[PDB]
Amino acid sequence: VFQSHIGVLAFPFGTHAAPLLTVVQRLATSSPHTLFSFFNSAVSNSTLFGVLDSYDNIRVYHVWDGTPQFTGSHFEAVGLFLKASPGNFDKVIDEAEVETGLKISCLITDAFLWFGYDLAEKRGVPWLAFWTSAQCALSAHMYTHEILKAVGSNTAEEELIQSLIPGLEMAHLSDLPPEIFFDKNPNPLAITINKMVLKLPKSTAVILNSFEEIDPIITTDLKSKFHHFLNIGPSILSSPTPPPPDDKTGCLAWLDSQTRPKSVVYISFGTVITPPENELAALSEALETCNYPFLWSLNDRAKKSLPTGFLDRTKELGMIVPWAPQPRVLAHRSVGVFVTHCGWNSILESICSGVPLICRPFFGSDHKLNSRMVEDSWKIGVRLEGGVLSKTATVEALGRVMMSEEGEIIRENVNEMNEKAKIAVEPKGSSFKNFNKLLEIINAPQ
Ligand SMILES: O=c1ccn([C@@H]2O[C@H](COP(=O)(O)OP(=O)(O)O[C@H]3O[C@H](CO)[C@@H](O)[C@H](O)[C@H]3O)[C@@H](O)[C@H]2O)c(=O)[nH]1
Repeated sequence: VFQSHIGVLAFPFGTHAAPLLTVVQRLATSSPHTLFSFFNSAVSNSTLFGVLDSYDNIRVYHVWDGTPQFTGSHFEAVGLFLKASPGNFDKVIDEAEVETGLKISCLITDAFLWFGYDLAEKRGVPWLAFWTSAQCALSAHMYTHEILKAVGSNTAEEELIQSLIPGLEMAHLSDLPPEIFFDKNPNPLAITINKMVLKLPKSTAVILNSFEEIDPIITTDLKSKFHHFLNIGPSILSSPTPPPPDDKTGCLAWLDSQTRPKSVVYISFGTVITPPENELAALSEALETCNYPFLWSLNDRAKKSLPTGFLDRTKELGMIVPWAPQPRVLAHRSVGVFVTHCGWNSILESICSGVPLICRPFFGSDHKLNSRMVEDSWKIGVRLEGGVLSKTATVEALGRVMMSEEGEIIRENVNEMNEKAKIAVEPKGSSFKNFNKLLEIINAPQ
């Protein structure tokens, strides 16, 4: 017998849908008189959907992704999806209400889906926005109007941000998400993100898979901008997953064979980016030179293009796989450092295991800002000389993290940040309390 019905609208691209589903599952676990309907593309849903994931109170729906009836590009697909919005979702929300017999009482959406505000307003329900990155990235976007008003789109560098954005004084204009400055015939995603900024102050709550204590001053600032600003993470600590009885990748058996704690260099650039094959070569040379053991998530093509005899010579030193069980890898006692593209989920996984970072961010999104925070605010890792994996830059970064006095300070900082994350999700912790507040908002008087 359900009393409340929460509609949840995902953004079906990048690493957006999974973190939102995780929050839905956490809320569903605690909300047995509340029904949750999750709306996403059929293609995304087929990647996301065992005993702990079969909820009596979660229904899954597909919405039209806007493609004709993929042959075109990821870029193309995102534009068609946004062109079909919000009518694609509106039609399916009706179906969920008819099938369940319960009108929606609340709408949670990815924060990118600005039109969640319009759908919630039309239905006379609260809109809750789930931001899929850290507070620092959200703050950068929220100051878009003030940034553009101060310096325009086309002295400002290292003066404006330190005067304007609480807690981002260490960031440069060139660290900020580039979509802030894309206002000439903006692409559909830039349009969507700038409409998000305009709507978010009319959210009933903004929800983050972060913890307040990673950036107290930014958190306090954003609490002043939003009705409710609710850091509820890290989800991976609040809500662990039982260890799978096996690991078909071989990674964990290989890490178990390592004889030195904190010795292994784990390398991943995410699900999409591959560095250019001359940068992969430079990294391969640094690994052979430094003789740290390594575990590298790299696609089989890129691997086949590494330098002649590198794979044969390093057979007994490193393991290269097309996919790693990354959270399980980072939790392994043998891992000493993570060479990352500075995606938020990767950084947060690293914090949650006390693994320091070597940062190689690529263009777009919040990766460059995250790299700045890692080196100059959080102080849980280092960036590279020239922002590339040159052999000299890579040997230098590995030395700074693995065998310097600066390295010992970085490891105390990442251990302290791990402790703050754990405290946040335990009873009386900031994230624990914020998640109870979120339950009060969604489940209403009861
Ligand atoms: O072999 C691998 C490689 C990656 N991962 C996982 O893949 C995810 C990668 O996510 P993330 O580190 O956040 O990278 P991006 O998806 O590039 O992240 C950017 O884009 C996301 C939306 O697409 C935003 O939510 C992020 O904040 C933003 O930083 C993580 O959970 C990793 O554990 C694996 O499990 N195995």
